[PDB]
Amino acid sequence: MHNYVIIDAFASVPLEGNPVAVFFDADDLPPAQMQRIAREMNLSESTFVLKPRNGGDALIRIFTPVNELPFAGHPLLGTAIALGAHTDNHRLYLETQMGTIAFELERQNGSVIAASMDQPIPTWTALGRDAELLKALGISDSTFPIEIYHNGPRHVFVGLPSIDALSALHPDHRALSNFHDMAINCFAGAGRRWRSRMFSPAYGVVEDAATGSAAGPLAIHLARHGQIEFGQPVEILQGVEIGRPSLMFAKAEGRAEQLTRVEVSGNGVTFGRGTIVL
Amino acid sequence: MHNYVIIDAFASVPLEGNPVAVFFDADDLPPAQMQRIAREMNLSESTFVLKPRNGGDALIRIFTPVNELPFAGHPLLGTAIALGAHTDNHRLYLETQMGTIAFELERQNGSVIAASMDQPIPTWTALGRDAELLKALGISDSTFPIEIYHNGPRHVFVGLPSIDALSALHPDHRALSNFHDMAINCFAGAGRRWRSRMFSPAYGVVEDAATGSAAGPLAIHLARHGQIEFGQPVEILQGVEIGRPSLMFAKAEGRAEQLTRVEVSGNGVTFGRGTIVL
Repeated sequence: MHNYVIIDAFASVPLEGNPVAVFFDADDLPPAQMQRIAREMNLSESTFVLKPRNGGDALIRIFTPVNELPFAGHPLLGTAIALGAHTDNHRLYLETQMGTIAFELERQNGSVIAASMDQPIPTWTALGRDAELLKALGISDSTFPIEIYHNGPRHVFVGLPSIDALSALHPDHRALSNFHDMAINCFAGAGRRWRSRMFSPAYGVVEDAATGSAAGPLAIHLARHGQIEFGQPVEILQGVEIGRPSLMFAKAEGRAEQLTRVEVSGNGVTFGRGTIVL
Repeated sequence: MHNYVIIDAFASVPLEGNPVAVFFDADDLPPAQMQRIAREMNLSESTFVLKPRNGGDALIRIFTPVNELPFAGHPLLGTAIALGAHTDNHRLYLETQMGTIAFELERQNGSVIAASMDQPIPTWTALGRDAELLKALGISDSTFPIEIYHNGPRHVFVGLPSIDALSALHPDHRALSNFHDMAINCFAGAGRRWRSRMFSPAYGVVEDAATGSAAGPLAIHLARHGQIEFGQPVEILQGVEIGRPSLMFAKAEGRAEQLTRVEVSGNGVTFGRGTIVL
């Protein structure tokens, strides 16, 4: 009854990046059933491709094993790459709970290998729990201001003075569980090239492979704090320490006070394909 | 490159019971790759069907997303039901790290709908942390002695005076995380019919749908404590509260001091089928 594909998002090699299951022709599935299927698959998200209701190409609903999400970066990227297999269009308009997200698809010989999305514009403020967070992470201080960004999920950024220092982190995950409804993103790098690790008890992941919705906020954080310019693309490599390398590209256009576009792009690859019995 | 099926073990209806992914013809996969695939699928277990090395029908390796397991009940039951689709034999001998487990397959029109296994004979002793465990569970006392059983995994049993009391449990999962390398199985019932809930921070599950390896130990616990006889089959219904009903049948033959057979059986159903790219 339903076809699905498993896409590793932010990777070009299977078993790298972050998997999402994408279910096609889902209009006959009530959302209670979509939630049960997402629970059954147990991937960080499963998405469901529905007929559009506002002039887009398709309406996408995104579910973790436990709840529906209004926005998620890696699941949406994977969905666009999956759906790109059944269309010839250059651009793909995906309706979500939060509006229609424009995707540019990149192909080779009819195969979609990558896509770029324009993300919701985040907001941000100081976290204001620095000593607590630093203690939990096991370090004394951040490099750049510890700020928390909101674009659906919330992501806090803590900067490390080198990639080695980033890899040496061994956080107190019990201590981190006191930070509700957010993910902790630790980063290090220079110039165009940055490394990240994400930890989130609130979002049910000890350490995440590819935090798509943190990539845009990171490019903003770096530009605001003078490490790159607004409009300069950055490469963010995540998940190396846990053996799930994920490459996210991001760019924040405009200025802090008036952001014009937050672009995030990356590769996607098919890990598997199947059908389910309902 | 590899075919797989998703079997809901201890269920006859898709989305009930406990899913396992079973990968066929896995001899060309090194165990490091099997572990990576199990991580990718993220189901409580994935299993891999290999050529036998000691006169069995097949050698099965069982992986959680994080490690290999020497024995697991629901994954093995699901594997036997999956593999039963590619043989006509009445009995199926599955080699595992811990020896060859004999499965009787039950068919209708060539479809395997159920199977029975003879489990490893458990051992047991008092847990000796009663007040700590009871506090964590949020109740004052158990009905029957709080004993911990070992058959690979470890399972502790805490008895409740009614099914309603079992459903009313709201455990302190942080407090439960102090119980390492075990699962906490709470039960209630009468006669042939029992209800269970399982919680296990050590094994990475907040509440489990079908704890196959606890079913045999529960039948022993009940017979030792005079609620059923040795040799009497019990029906154990798990996972009702979390909307994943799982029906496990168990029987412990012999006597406490000399157990002859610990039989656990149940239904299995295919939820999905697919192929992966490596």
